[PDB]
Amino acid sequence: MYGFVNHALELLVIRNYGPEVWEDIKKEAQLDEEGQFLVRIIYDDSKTYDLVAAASKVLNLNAGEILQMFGKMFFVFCQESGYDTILRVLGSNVREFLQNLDALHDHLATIYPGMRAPSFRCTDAEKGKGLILHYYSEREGLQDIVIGIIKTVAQQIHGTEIDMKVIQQRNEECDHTQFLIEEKESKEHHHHHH
Ligand SMILES: O=C(O)CCCCN(CCc1ccccc1OCc1ccc(CCc2ccccc2)cc1)Cc1ccc(C(=O)O)cc1
Repeated sequence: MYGFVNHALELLVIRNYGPEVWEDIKKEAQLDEEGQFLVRIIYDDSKTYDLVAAASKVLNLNAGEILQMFGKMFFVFCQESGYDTILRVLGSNVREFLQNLDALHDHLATIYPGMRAPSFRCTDAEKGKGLILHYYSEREGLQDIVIGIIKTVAQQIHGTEIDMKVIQQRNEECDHTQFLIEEKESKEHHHHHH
């Protein structure tokens, strides 16, 4: 886990709960000696999962909850910072966001060096209302992060209600985690009333 999102995780606890609560969890995650949280440090993914596991005790909010509220915070925080860059990159909307993921992979890497491995595909399961996001990554439980970001930019920006559910989990049986995105444009396009 690169220090950017790792520091954003720290940020989540400090802001929404409190700095006092943060240091309590920091004790439990056995990360009392590690408070750098810088982008080039690259914290072990294990330390991130164990961190949220500790937060699941103190906050009582389970990993899935923390990861989703992380995505929510991440979006609103960036826009709150007043960075107009979020309005330019990723088209500032769900559709562009999804397909521009690999775009920031290269574009933002030129500014912040560091190996970023993107392996993902988006093919609908013969329905349209079911984009199968083929997510190839070892952090299978980091799925809720995607959920918390994508749904937020969808209905809040584009006004389109979409839901992403994990239909396949990376394990020994399957090297890939698959998501299904059910987009409801019938909420907007099917308003033939006046
Ligand atoms: O496998 C995985 O995790 C994902 C594999 C696909 C690439 N993955 C997309 C995540 C993503 C998925 C869906 C939607 C939006 C997403 O982007 C959210 C996002 C993530 C990170 C930053 C800070 C960037 C930064 C990094 C350093 C300095 C400055 C800026 C910004 C925004 C990016 C990524 C790559 C490697 C690592 C790692 O290795 O930890 C972690 C994440």
